[PDB]
Amino acid sequence: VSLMRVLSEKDVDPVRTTSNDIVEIFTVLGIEAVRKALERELYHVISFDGSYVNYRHLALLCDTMTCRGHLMAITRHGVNRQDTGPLMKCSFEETVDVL
Amino acid sequence: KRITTPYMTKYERARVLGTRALQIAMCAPVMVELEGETDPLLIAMKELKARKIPIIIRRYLPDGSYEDWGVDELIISD
Amino acid sequence: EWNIVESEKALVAESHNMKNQQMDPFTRRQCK
Amino acid sequence: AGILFEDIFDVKDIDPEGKKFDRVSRLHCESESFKMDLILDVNIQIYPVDLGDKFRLVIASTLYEDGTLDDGEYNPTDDRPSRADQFEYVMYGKVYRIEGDETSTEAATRLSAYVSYGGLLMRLQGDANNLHGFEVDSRVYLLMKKLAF
Amino acid sequence: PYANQPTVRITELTDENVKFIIENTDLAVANSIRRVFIAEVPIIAIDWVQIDANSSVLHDEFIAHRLGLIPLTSDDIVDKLQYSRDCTCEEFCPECSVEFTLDVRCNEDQTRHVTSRDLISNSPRVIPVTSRQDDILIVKLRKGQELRLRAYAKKGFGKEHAKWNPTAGVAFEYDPDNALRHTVYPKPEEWPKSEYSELDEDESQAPYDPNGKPERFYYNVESCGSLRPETIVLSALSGLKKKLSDLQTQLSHEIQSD
Amino acid sequence: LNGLTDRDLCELNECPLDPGGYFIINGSEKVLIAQEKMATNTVYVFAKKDSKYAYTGEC
Amino acid sequence: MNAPPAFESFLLFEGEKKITINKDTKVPNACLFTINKEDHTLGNIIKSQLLKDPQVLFAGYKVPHPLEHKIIIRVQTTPDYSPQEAFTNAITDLISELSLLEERFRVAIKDKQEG
Amino acid sequence: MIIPVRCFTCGKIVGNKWEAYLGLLQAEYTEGDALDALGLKRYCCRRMLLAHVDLIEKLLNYAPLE
Amino acid sequence: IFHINPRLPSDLHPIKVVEGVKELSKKLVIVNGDDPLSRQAQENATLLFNIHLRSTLCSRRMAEEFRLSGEAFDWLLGEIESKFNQAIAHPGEMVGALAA
Amino acid sequence: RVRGNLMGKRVDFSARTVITPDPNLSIDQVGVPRSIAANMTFAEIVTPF
Amino acid sequence: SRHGQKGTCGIQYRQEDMPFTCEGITPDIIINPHAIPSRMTIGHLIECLQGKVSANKGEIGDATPFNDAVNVQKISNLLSDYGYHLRGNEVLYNGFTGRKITSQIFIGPTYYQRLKHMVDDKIHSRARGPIQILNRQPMEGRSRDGGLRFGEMERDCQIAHGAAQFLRERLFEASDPYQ
Amino acid sequence: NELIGQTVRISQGPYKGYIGVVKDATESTARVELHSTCQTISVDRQRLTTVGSRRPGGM
Amino acid sequence: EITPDLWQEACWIVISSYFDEKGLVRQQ
Amino acid sequence: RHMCDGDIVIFNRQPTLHKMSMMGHRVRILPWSTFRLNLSVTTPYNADFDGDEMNLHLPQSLETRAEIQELAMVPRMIVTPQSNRPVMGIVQDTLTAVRKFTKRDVFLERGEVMNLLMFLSTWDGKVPQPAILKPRPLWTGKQIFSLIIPGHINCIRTHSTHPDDEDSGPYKHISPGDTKVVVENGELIMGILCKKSLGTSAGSLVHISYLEMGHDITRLFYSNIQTVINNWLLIEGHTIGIGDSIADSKTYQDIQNTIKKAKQDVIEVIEKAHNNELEPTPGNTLRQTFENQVNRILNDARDKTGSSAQKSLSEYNNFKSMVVSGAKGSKINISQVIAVVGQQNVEGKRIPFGFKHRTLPHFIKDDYGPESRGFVENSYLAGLTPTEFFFHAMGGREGLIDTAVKTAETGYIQRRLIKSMESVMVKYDATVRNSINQVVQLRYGE
Amino acid sequence: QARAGVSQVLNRLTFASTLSHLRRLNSPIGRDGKLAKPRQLHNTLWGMVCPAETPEGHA
Amino acid sequence: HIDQLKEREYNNYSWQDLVASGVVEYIDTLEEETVMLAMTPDDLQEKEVAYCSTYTHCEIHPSMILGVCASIIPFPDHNQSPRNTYQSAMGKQAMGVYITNFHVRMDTLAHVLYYPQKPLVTTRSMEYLRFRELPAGINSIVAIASYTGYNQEDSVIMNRSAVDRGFFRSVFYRSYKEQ
RNA sequence: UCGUGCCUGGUGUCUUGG
Ligand SMILES: [Mg+2]
Ligand SMILES: [Zn+2]
Ligand SMILES: [Zn+2]
Repeated sequence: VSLMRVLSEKDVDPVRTTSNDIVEIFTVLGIEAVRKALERELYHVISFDGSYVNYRHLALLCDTMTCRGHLMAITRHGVNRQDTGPLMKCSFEETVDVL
Repeated sequence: KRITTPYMTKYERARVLGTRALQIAMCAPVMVELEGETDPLLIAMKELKARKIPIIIRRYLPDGSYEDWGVDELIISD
Repeated sequence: EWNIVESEKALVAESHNMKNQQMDPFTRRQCK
Repeated sequence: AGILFEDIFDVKDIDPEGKKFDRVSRLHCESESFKMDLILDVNIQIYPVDLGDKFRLVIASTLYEDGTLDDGEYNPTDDRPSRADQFEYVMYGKVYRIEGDETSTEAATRLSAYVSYGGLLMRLQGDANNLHGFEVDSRVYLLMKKLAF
Repeated sequence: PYANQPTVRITELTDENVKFIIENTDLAVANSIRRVFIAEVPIIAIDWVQIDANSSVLHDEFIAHRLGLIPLTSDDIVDKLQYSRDCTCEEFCPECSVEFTLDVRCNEDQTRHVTSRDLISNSPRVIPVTSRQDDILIVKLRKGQELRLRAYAKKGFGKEHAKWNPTAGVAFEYDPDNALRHTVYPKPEEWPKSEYSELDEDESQAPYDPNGKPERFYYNVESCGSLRPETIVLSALSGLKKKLSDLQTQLSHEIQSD
Repeated sequence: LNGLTDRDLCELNECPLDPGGYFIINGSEKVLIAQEKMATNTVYVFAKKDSKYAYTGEC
Repeated sequence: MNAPPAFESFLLFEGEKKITINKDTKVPNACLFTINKEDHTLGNIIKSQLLKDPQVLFAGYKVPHPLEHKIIIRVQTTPDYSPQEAFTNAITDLISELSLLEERFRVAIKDKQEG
Repeated sequence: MIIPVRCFTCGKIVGNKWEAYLGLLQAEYTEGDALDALGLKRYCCRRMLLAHVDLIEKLLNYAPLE
Repeated sequence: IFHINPRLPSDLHPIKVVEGVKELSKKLVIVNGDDPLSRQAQENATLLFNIHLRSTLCSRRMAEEFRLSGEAFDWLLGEIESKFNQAIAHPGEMVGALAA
Repeated sequence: RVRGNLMGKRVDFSARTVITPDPNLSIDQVGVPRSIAANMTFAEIVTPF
Repeated sequence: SRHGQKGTCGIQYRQEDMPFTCEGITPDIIINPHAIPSRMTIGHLIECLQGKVSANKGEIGDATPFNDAVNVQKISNLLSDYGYHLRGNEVLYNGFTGRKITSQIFIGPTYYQRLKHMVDDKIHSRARGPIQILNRQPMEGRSRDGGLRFGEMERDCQIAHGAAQFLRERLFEASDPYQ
Repeated sequence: NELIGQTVRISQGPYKGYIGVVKDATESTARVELHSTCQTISVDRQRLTTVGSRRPGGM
Repeated sequence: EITPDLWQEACWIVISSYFDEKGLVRQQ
Repeated sequence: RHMCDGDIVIFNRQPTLHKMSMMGHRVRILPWSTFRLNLSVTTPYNADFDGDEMNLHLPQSLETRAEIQELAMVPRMIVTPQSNRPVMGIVQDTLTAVRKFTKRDVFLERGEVMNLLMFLSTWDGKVPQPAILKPRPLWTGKQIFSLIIPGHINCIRTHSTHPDDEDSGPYKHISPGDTKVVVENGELIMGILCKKSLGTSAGSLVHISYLEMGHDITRLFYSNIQTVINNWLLIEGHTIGIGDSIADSKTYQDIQNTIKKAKQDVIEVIEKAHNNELEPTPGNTLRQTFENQVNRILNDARDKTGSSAQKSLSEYNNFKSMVVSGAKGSKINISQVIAVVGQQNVEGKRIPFGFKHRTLPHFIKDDYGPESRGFVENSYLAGLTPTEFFFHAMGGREGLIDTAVKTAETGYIQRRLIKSMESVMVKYDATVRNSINQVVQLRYGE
Repeated sequence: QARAGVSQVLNRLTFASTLSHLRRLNSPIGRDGKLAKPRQLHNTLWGMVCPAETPEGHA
Repeated sequence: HIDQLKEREYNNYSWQDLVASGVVEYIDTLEEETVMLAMTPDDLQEKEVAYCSTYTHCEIHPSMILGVCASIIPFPDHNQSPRNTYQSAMGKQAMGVYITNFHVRMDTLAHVLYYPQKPLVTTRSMEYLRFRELPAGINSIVAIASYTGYNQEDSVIMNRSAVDRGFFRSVFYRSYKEQ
């Protein structure tokens, strides 16, 4: 992945040129593109096996992950750095530390 | 100027039925004719269809406001 | 003792039944 | 009355697609007088037919000659004289599709009436006028009988 | 609107099994009689075991369980006894039970075959099957081991415990040739012929018979020795007839009381 | 219980079929499970590419 | 531990009725017979005998649960015929059959035996 | 442990047939004729004698006394 | 339900469809309000179902394909709305728990 | 505490056993063994009813 | 089974209620056919087939893995000498009605195992049993008269339900109530 | 009540002849552990008869 | 003699003797 | 009081994976130590009865019972919000039996219909007019199955055997094969039922039934299906034997011929690469193009032999009947039983050179042939060669391995998801917020 | 700091479990291992190690 | 060698004489790397188009690859390999007579099956596991049928009349200690 | 002629269950 040196090339579609690495998408195309691309990635890993998940849930996770502007990770380095409040945080991971 | 849904949510329905059934079990005055049953949930359900549950639902809005809805006011779903 | 007698007088049948090797339901490898 | 259709037919094939079920076979037929095409499943087990057999097929709305339009439930215990007493093969079903050569402007000349005798399908097909008796979701009876000629 | 009129034909009669043919009856009647032979004919069997001394290599209930399964000669006596649950006695009565007794001590050097010989009855008729061929092995005892128990036999039927089932195996059959097509063969020639098949060796199954009922039910009732194989039958007919009579009584009460 | 006949094993109230190979420790039968390990004294070569090393030989 | 005692398949409790007639409401001239402490032995012969009755529109039997010892017999007749009397007849004549079968078996025995 | 009293499947008494069966194997018989000579027609009852492992013979070696 | 018989000519004015769909579109409310910011969002939120609604309830399909009577069409409209309103996301629902 | 005794607890009025299929129940029924039923209780308010 | 075919006893019928062959050979165990096709335990069928041969020939059969003098045609031809269907199928009468089953049932002797997992060592139930000394919740275990855990995964499933009174009951009132 | 812990025989009803021990008793009923089955049953106290288990001659 | 086609008999005799000499737990 | 017949309980199989893993049930008391379930409730619980255990919780209040009754009760749970499809379907011998029950040639007499109607809950008590009256009153599969179908449903589905080229040709509305399921006015008109119509698929007949009718009437529909059909299955029966595993001695010849051709094909690929004529199929090394060709050949071989296995099976076959009902198994399961097992892979490749340049000691150094790298050429009926027994084990070990690791990793991902989105809910504003009142979505799902 | 579970209680449930517990091998590789290459059935277990007898758990 | 070894016990000959005569050889896994190994004496050492024609060793019986619990499976080669694994595991849970002197044992848990049977279809290698002396299971007349639903999903329907006759009856011994 | 009642174990590890 590099994306920006790629997009810039002549005879290369700067419209339809996707990147798979959601972090490159955050740095190059910005948060609202991450949201779209993250859903596309997450929909690919779901529907690959032929199964179907309703759009609500995919929209919703990608919404929560992209709600504070920065890409918000589903781990302690993300969800506990969010200003949620201590009794929420301590249930998840880091229990003593956040209290 | 009530802005909320005019329909009784499944969650409202659950706790209103549950709540009213509790009151019933505690020797509350019934607001409906008993055709000869004894279950407080059965009673509560009957009352619900009659729109006779003496309960208003205080729905909290995210800003901090609220709207009160009588049971007879909103549209029962099931 | 009779199982020794039985098993030797039986397994010689795989040498005696020489005329009809035809039936399908069994296979074996033949490499290179 | 209530005679929605009648003609003699002959068995042109017993199951030309190849026998798909053991007790049931796809009769293909043409009619003698109205020159209707027919496809008809029959219980080939309880009522066998060969190629070149002729049968009088009377598609009826009711069973009773006076046309008193019975209800649609089974009652074996019944004195009233029926149409079934002069037939060999009698079935009950719904016309579930009617289809035709309609254009955008003008009417149809040919209809296919499709009926299901509880699963045993039939397509009777030809002149729209000879098929004017049929209407979709109406109930119907088969009333066929082999001609020994 | 009424009953059909069945005919019977005994084909084979031994002191071990009966082969009979029932004609002109319903499939339901012909099978319900089969159910009754298995589960609803009464016999006498050990059902109460009081173990005084047990030093064998087996458990306590193992002995008692094996005693339960020993068949007892029932024919003359079983239609006289009360069911235990129906006798007025505070414990057991000769009108509601037969008392048994086992007292065995291995004193000798050789092993002791505790057989049904050792079960001593108080009634001369309700014995284990020894009359007229070895005996049911209960245990094997070593030098110094013993077994003292007393046991009682009561009336019961196979619906409770298999111990009261009078039959070895009931061989029910109808329509030997596939005339009804009640069964549908994928390859009808891969199938061996029935015992009863009125068919040549050319054709595989009988031609399809559209309008036709089962009749001619073929039975082979095999006794466990607890009754004669022909008494199992008279008893089952009487048992089923008695359930229906009882049913009718209860019915008549229900009718008049509504 | 070694080189000992079926008669003797029965007289000791012990099984002739019992394989052996276990310890009695406070009246508990204990087995030592055969723990596997890399063979001693034998050189091996691997690629721990996740390091300063392209290859590591081991002994 | 939880097992029903085995006598529970045929023995009537205290208060339990053998047989129980219920007028069905969904069609005219229909009843539901509820037999207690019975199974497929008694329920099948009655059903099959009822099917012989020309005046009987419907007859059937069910076992609501094989762990619970009870059968249901639903009978529907013609308006000139109660299912009460249908049910009565199908026991009466079925007893007449089994009695005639018992008699005929007996003679067949005594003929087999030296004959 | 010890030969069942009845064929579990059908219910025929096989309890009396084990000594006899071993006796017919003191004679030079195939098990197939031993089972037949005892009269076991069904393939249920025939399994009881084929498949019975006689462990009471081994339990008898553990004398209590003498 | 109404026994249509799609082989007779129908009595359903091609304009009752055009105007009944317009009046139906009104009753399918997600974003309540008369504000332009609220009307816009109401319009947006129900855009795809409205397209669909307007694409199956034509004047031509209603007359060349479905053959709906007038009574059947009034039934239909009531049905559509009655169903849509039941499909509304219930307040109180823990959607993130479902999403997870 | 938080995972072992708060966000998840042990609870009264609960049972467990082997499951077996039973086609004669409705989809909304669970058949329960007599001693589970005779063990667990439901507090039921007394009423003239 | 000897093939990987585990299962619980789902009901017990008496010999009057079991299906039966042209003689009164009821099954001892009936297993649902749906166990075979996905699992591809063909060895079970073969065993059930050879066991049938073994019982009738009256000599114990040989199931060595890689034998090749054994196959299914050979067993089948043996089976057919005893008056059975060559494929091991039989014609069962239904035990309730007595009517022949329209399908020919595959039936024969197979070796079955009782596993140690009896239900009466797994059945458990609680209401106001003993309490842990440290945190006043139910004990763990069947023997300690413990309570079931309403874990996190269960907790998520009630949030998703919106059953918040039940959530607080399982998590407060039916667990460790205090003031 | 006096007979709690005593050996009784069920003398009437479906369980005729079953021995057990009284685990609990009331003014009208008792709980009896049956000697045979793995089960304790509740029964009308009049259905029971005391058997006892004693030895004489104590010398 | 170097050519027995009696082998599914001969084979299990060497098996039996292996197992007569060395038990199953010989390795312990 | 004790728990009693008609009580509410909420009932669970761990691991709880989705909302449908805990559901409210009505209690019924029964005389033996197991819990009992209706089997359509297996599918949501992912249960087995293979020694599975389930937890029961009894609510303890009027306020909590009512809550479960109104939010969690099994029939309320039919359609999951996950995929907008039923979670519960007809999934075992009822499904197998229903295919067989709805066939065209299924005829019932008065004695069997009236016996079958006893097992309806929703019956109006009237016997439908039999599809054949003369020469003898005979009902149909569809006609009795028409009483089970509640209300006035309308739907269309395709049965699993449906030929693609049917909808084009004639006989479209009159299928020769009795494929094309049609329900009108809540009556089965055409078609055999299977997983495609009675399963857990969007717009399956159990889905339409739930969208159309209540949740309550849908509850009676599953229960009727099982009760009627299981009862019919006492007549029809179902089984699977040896006989259902034999081909027809012509198929054996076709398979052997195919196999030999395959073995032959691979030898020329080996010759070409051994004499340097196998040119690297663009986007590949030499050693990759080879492996591709081989696997193609072999996969082709398996597919071809699988096809002649299917084509050989009689309509009376019992594997087929469980595959075309969708009850249990797949067409590859028949292939593996009758014709060929196939290629045994570990890590997506063929069997590796575990020994020095060979797979086993029996083989020879540098042996890429089909037998030498895991290609099982026998069937489960014929048995496996010793070598290919081993290879089969090697492959089947992969599944066991992946199982044990998949359970540990996924369970942590599910936890993290729930914790990062536990407080997300639909406020009365009809907006999607979190614990902070921060707006997530303006409308749920846009 | 030690190795653990090396000694184990002999499994007296059935003869086949006795016999099989005595011939058991164990791997030193820790749990909490995401690696498969030690859990895989190696070509070279042929005739040495049963290719069938393994625990279905995490082991 | 077969003649001397068939007449063992009646003369002193044994497995060690095959070793000492240079007939059979213990080969290590690390030396098995270098063997050119046949799988049957005859079938691999005949004359065709050549595979190797340089065989160094032969297998004794290919069924010796199996272990203790796996060697009791009849026809393991007709099974899906995970199935054999499952059986391998469940075979260690099978009730039987667990050891011959069990009535002297005070083991904390034990199960003795009442009427254990020898398999009707055995492997040749289950002789040496002494399985026919100490068996864990019963030959049951299995049917494979969808009888009345109660077996439907890994379940089985058992005969009550067979269970009454002691089919799969067992003793569970529990043992207690105190000092 | 009599009137007293909830005691009550913690810690680790291997085996095995879905
Ligand atoms: Mg499971
Ligand atoms: Zn008495
Ligand atoms: Zn038998």
